[PDB]
Amino acid sequence: RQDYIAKVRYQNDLPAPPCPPKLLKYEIEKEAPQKEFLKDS
Amino acid sequence: DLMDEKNSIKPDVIEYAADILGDVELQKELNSEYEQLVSDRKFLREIVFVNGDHNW
Amino acid sequence: EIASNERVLIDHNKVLRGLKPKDFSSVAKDCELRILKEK
Amino acid sequence: FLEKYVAVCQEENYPILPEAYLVLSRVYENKDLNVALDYLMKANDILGDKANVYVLNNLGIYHFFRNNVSQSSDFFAQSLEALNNVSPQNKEALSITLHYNKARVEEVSNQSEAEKLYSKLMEKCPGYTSNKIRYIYLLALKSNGNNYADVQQLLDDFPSDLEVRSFYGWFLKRYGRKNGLKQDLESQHHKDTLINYDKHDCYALLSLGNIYATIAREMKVTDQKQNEIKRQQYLRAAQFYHKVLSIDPKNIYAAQGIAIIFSDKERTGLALEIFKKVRDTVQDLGTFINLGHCFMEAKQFGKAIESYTIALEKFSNGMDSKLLVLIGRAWYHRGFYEKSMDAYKKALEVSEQAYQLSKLPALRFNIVFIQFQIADFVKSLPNTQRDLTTLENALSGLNDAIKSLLKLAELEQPPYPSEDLKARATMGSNTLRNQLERAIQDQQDYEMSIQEKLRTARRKQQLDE
Amino acid sequence: SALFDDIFTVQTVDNGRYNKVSRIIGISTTNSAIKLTLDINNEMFPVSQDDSLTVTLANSLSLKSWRPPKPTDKSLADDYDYVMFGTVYKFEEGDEDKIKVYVSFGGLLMCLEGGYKSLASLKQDNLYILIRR
Repeated sequence: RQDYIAKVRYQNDLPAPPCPPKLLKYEIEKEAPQKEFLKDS
Repeated sequence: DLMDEKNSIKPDVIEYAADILGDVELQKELNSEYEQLVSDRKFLREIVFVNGDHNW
Repeated sequence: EIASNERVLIDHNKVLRGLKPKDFSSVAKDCELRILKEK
Repeated sequence: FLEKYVAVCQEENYPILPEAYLVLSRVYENKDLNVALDYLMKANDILGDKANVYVLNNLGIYHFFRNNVSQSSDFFAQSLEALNNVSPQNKEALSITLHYNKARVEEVSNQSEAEKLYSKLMEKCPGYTSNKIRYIYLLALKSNGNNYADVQQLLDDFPSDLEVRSFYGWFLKRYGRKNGLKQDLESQHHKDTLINYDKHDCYALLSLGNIYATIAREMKVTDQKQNEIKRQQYLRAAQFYHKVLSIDPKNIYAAQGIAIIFSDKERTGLALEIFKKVRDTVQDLGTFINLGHCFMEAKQFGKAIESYTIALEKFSNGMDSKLLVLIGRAWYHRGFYEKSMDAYKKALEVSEQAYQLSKLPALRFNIVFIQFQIADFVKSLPNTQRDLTTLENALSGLNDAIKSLLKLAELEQPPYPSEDLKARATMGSNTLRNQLERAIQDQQDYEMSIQEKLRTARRKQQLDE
Repeated sequence: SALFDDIFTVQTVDNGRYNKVSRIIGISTTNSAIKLTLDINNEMFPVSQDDSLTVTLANSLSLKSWRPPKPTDKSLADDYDYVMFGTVYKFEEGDEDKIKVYVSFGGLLMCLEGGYKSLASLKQDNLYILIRR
């Protein structure tokens, strides 16, 4: 079958890991500061 | 106008556009129609409605 | 301490959601009924 | 409750605690980044000079996710400035984190400073993995995957790290044939990752599904048994994707693999629906290419042309030859199925541009085939539906196509056997060439008759006048 | 199934005289020179400026008296947030590639400007418009 030459290859390639910047937990995200803040007089 | 191509009927609206251009009898008929139209225009514009009112 | 303080905004599975998530539950059901249950 | 507290404090004219704002932003991180960022801004405004390093870092990350490069950079600079006030115990950790964030921002802006800060942090803390992963990834981008030893060493350093394993598997998928490694080696690595570390990791499941689909596609089909084995491999890949969807139904890549399997199984409608949903979700070059392929399989050639054009303009920027080949094929399909000459002209021009970009035997044969089809279609056309210019162009294209067919037949490994090329050139020259000249003569006769009628009418009109 | 598909970004939202009806103007992201002027119901599908809308036009919802839809049956409308049904009352075959399609969804008007290739198939008596956001 001498006709138009074309190659079909589906692209589903996974991207490389992004490694985005990491959020920093608040001081009130730790159990001990939470206890100190809640137990305030 | 059946002689000039760009002043004729569009070819996509009629099936027989091929065998229309260059015909002289059909051009005679069209010329008679246009002369009748021009006579009507003159009669309406110069006798009946001189002020040009066309809604009657 | 770094690991404890580190927080990641989006999860490993949720990274494809980002700011605009979409649902393919119907797609999953159709796949189950037409691939795993395919005759 | 936090909104009620905020409202009550506002009604009472009492100072709203910024801790409630931080908690609200933390909650909205998984719901609405906009509301979380707004609450963080309100908390920072309340604090004034009491702004901390974490608040500035989170504001910078919010603006980075919002693509506010200027505002993110300003917030990161303010965080680095405030780092001088950090307690010494956490100072080292927060400095490492802020330097990593700044290196990420540089990698967005300029990779050189990112690599410099990566080396700085690696000397500061060799145990960190994300820094090493990003540095080795940038090196592989610069070295075209010539640092496989570094990737293997990093994998050995953290065999239990999911990020390290995923990066190593990505590098394998990228350059396994370049490195000559085992085809199933990455499959065994991902199988070990799933069995011994985490069986719910969608990355390794998708990699295994892609590998199994590739194996099934490359498998030769000879009888029912081989087709059933291929279907079983596709079923394994589909089970990987279904487990991924069970883990997370919002996985675009699992649906894309499902659509690819359906394309192999000729379930065109489901693949088309999945690809449309994916395009609505995310817009990359692969999605547009797959949409064009599906439209070609769905015989919607115009939509395929549009999809390929959008893919070419948005991402490839008119440089890739494969997209031009696809556009030419779609145009040829449109011209063949719809009997349109302008489609053939556009396909010919696209093929000529692609060849001038590449000058490969495949595109030479494509041009020859297009010209032969053009000549055949023009000969098949009636006189009233064509003109002399198209006939002359078709004849010239036929001559050039015969010459290029001989050129291809003189090549070492032409896309088609040289005997077939020579036979086609001979067949085109023997009969089609003469039929083109006969059509040219008939067209000339038709034009002459038209002009004779036009010149005869005016003389009779003048005589009547 | 679907006769037209694109993604639009809302430029202007005009409430004007009415309370429950808004005019939105959008241009296609993948292809400029495609415009969409549309009436929508604010209370059911509220929109804001610079929103992204997935607009689809179909001649049928399949996959004469109207009936409330049974929960068991499934149709094309299950994937979208706002479906309207209207009649095409003008198909302006304008300049070289300027085509305008006027559709009236029971008095709520839509005009779609675009090239001939995109809007060739939109020469139907009645059209469904399916909007997702």
